Amino acid sequence: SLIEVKNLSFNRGERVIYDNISLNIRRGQITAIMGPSGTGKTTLLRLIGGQLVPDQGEVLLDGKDIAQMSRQELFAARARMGMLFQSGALFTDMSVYENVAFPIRAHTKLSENLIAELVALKLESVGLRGTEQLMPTELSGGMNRRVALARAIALDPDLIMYDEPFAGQDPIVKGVLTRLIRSLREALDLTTIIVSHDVPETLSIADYIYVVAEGKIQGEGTPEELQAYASPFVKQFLTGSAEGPVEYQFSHQ
Amino acid sequence: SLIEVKNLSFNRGERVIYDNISLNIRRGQITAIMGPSGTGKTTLLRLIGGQLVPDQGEVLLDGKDIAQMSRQELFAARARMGMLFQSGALFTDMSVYENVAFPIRAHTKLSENLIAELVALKLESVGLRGTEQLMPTELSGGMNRRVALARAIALDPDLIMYDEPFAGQDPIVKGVLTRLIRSLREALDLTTIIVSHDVPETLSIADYIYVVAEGKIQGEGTPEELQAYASPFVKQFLTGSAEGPVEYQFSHQ
Amino acid sequence: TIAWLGRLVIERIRGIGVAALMLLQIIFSLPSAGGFGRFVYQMHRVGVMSLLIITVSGLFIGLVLGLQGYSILVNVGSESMLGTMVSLTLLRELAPVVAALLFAGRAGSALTAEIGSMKQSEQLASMEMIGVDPLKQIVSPRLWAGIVSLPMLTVIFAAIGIVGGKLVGVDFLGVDEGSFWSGMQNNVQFGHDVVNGIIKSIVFALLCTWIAVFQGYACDPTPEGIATAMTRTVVYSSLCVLGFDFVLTAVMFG
Amino acid sequence: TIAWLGRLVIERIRGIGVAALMLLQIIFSLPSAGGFGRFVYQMHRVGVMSLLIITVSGLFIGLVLGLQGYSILVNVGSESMLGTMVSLTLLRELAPVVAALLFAGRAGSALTAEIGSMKQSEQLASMEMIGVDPLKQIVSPRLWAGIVSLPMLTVIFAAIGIVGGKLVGVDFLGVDEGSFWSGMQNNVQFGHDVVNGIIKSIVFALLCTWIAVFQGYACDPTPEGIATAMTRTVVYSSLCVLGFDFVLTAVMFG
Amino acid sequence: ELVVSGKIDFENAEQQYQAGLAIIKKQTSFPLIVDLKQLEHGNTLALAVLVQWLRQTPQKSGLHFKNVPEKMLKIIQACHLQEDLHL
Ligand SMILES: Nc1ncnc2c1ncn2[C@@H]1O[C@H](COP(=O)(O)OP(=O)(O)NP(=O)(O)O)[C@@H](O)[C@H]1O
Ligand SMILES: Nc1ncnc2c1ncn2[C@@H]1O[C@H](COP(=O)(O)OP(=O)(O)NP(=O)(O)O)[C@@H](O)[C@H]1O
Repeated sequence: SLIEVKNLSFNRGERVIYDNISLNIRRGQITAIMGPSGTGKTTLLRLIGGQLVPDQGEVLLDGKDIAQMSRQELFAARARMGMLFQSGALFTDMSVYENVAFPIRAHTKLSENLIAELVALKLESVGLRGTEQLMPTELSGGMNRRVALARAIALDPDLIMYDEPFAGQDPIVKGVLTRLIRSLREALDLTTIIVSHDVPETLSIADYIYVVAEGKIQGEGTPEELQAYASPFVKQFLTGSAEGPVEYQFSHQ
Repeated sequence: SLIEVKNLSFNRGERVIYDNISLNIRRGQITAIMGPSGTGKTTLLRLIGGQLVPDQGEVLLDGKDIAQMSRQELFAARARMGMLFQSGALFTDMSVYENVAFPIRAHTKLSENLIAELVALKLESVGLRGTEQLMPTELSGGMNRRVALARAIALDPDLIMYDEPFAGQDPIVKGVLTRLIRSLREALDLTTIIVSHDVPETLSIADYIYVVAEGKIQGEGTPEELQAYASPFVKQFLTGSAEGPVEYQFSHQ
Repeated sequence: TIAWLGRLVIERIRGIGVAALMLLQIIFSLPSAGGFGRFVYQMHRVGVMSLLIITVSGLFIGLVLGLQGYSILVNVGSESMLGTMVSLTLLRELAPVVAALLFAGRAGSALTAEIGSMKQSEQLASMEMIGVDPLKQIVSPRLWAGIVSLPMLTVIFAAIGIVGGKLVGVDFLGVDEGSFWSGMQNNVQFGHDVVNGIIKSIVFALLCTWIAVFQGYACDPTPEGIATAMTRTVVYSSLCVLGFDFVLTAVMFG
Repeated sequence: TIAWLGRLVIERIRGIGVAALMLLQIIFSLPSAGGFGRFVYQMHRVGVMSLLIITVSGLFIGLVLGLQGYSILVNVGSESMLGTMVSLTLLRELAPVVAALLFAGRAGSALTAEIGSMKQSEQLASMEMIGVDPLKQIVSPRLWAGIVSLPMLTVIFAAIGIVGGKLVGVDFLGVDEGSFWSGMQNNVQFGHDVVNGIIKSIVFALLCTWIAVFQGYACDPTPEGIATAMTRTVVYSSLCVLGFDFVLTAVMFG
Repeated sequence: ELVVSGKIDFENAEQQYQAGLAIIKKQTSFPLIVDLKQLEHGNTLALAVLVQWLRQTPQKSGLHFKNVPEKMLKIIQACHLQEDLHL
């Protein structure tokens, strides 16, 4: 799926978060978004996903305007994507079986026997075959997050979004998630979006990167191009360098 | 001064967090601790001679056992430490001026004129001159950390502990915190402790590093030396490789 | 300076408008009967888990009414009056208020906290993309458990209060079982001393639970807000129960 | 299976022992070491901020008692009883209970959340690292501000309630005023019944605030812990007030 | 000329502070030059005292950068308190 985002504008109450963002989410590629903390990275994914109302913006799924879709078109469209949220978004009241199985009931009418087999396959694909029937609250950190991902890929969606996957602190986990993204990207022909922090980990994964700050695109390119055209904002941002366009209060008498 | 911890053992919640830890904190040097999350990093710092009581072992400051020896000395001795706990604490009911001023009142009896001047100097040392009358709750995240640090160095302490300062942030901030540490270790002749998950930053800052996991020290050295002794645990940990002594849960059938 | 109050009032009242709109949607359209088979589960945390508190309070209230009634009524007619006053007090004013407030506390703050977390963790939000409307899946069975549970608890509170009253008023303090029971029958009418207790209970059950759901489902995703929401659900349903209790009793027995 | 309950009971009672120990450590009058400006300030949040809620509640309770008393008294034909009963009901049983439950209640919940937040946030840990014992800064003025505030609010509640009672009982419903004031004097007194109302509120103030402090402060830092603690304070505060109300009223007027 | 020498600690900050104020009360212009190398090192509050002293006569450029101890100038430079105080 190719997703067009044009002239995006969005305010949260009176505050402007975005101001005419223009994105091309390229088919079969990994795209990524980087930027300063708190500049609406998650807001942008929510708008792309159609869960927020854009202000005069245009969002197209395979060329179709989401604002013009009928209830059935929208409902069916939901089965085209899955997302992994920043906290993991697991349901505490259900065991792992239901947490992964759950979205299947939104679109299909299957026998319990086939539902169970899909759950088993999806858990195996991420190394969770042995967690069956345990409550999610009893999982260790790495396992907890892997379950949530299993839900996102449960329906064989075209698009997977990862919201802050590299914010995990454990070097071991960073290793595993990097591998899962690459593994799943190939196995399922996925288009993916990585929205994160700590640059040493998105610059080696994405095929194409946008740098976003203060509601504007600050530059775009492949990792190489961003360095080549690294406007000072971008340059210091990607470098993690001091003495960029960063201010603090100062005057003396 | 030098701090020594020997044969440390500590059991919390019926589980042992630490088992015969032996540390040598070198004077004037940066000592750092790395390891998997959830393994006692905060706890070990607290057991340096804070509010936690070990089951076995000793804590020595200047070679003296702090346990029992004596009340008045210990009260005064406490003036030699400053810390940033996790996210960093600010008191919400106090202005920035008061948060920095606060520890002064624990050990001194000064005129309003001098307490005010010390606050002004300490805020400038971290780039916060002129923000004294704002309530801390109105600060951006980058400033919350800097205010808390100004408090930590308010009394001209000898030991500064940074509890997970690099764990999760903005690359701009990482640049600033790194610089503040470099500036202050020299300006104030400090001994510092950096405890952090983000291995790539720790490796270029510390003079000496301990790798701690599962309650034991699993290797020690300057960063150059740790790279020379590839115990499978330490090697995977310091490289981010997903392969090594870690687990996944599966068995086909 | 002064305009601050102005803004506070304006926004709080806007919020009531929102609450009204939310209530309309949850009650107005609920076609997903297949998933409502679970509300019986939900009831576990509203009704089943609250009997211990309602029962213990009902006993203490009954015993207190017994002792105070008696020390006043020995000068007027305990033989006839313990029966009539214990039963009318519990049926008309206390079961509908004491149970309503204990409930607002124990079930109310717990429920709002739970919705609050569902929102704060972003867990709830993830359902929108799965096509499962959270109002029909998360909110519906919670509001209904509240409606059924409080009225049944209200009756139990009174049942225990009667045991309490008799236990001291008749059995330890020297009064006739005969006139206690007949006195109650002579003055307590099903229509409408028992019935009005139930009507007030339904009104409170809806109002009180409605508020707990509404505040838990808060706008602002800040951790500080959970504690604020919990305090507010207790305060607002508490005043609303007392305000509406006044008007309803004024009509029912005026 | 069964042992689960057993473990729960054992841990809750152990916790009581800890709470008792904490109360002993805090109660010694040690806070004089610092200024008390902090106390005056703290009183703002526990007392002054709650006057609106307790006042509105007192007015509705007064008006309700007025209407219920009247619709019973018209069947005795003895209207002088409005004075005697509005006063005794509020002074002996309702001001000490309604005020205690609305108080903690709101102040109870908010205080629990605030101290607990300071534990979760690491603010308290920092203070010990600095060298200022947190019990003398964070806990002390909160426990005492609660002790002074509730008893004072109890009085206001009753005062509003009596006035509300007269407002309907005498002024809208046609009762000769002289019998109202005389009925109050005949025979409830300032030197006895008012005094017992206050004593009960001192006891309740300690139970409510003591629990609220304990629940916030004394807990290992589990992230879900704040919401649970807030609910727990409301439940324990409430049962303790009713359990003690029974034993005290049983003596004061027995 | 008149130098408040020795160690400025927190405990005696008040008296060292007043001694300097007495020197200022007996004001000169150019302000008297103080040899700060007569002070014990490692005390930031010594600076707080010195700053307040200069600020009692803020209109006067009473700067003596040459007499500043190396440790004192290092904290000044590290903290952006550097000003052209050369003479
Ligand atoms: N209804 C609402 N009213 C007010 N604020 C809201 C509402 N819903 C969500 N929030 C806003 O949601 C925004 C989300 O974007 P953001 O603050 O940048 O977080 P984020 O993307 O996870 N940050 P980061 O992890 O650095 O990328 C916040 O700024 C909140 O104010
Ligand atoms: N006071 C306490 N009493 C009992 N259990 C606690 C207490 N505090 C926290 N917990 C547990 O004890 C440990 C707290 O310290 P610690 O392991 O050092 O955290 P940490 O490693 O810094 N956490 P993190 O920053 O996420 O990696 C964890 O294992 C908690 O589950």
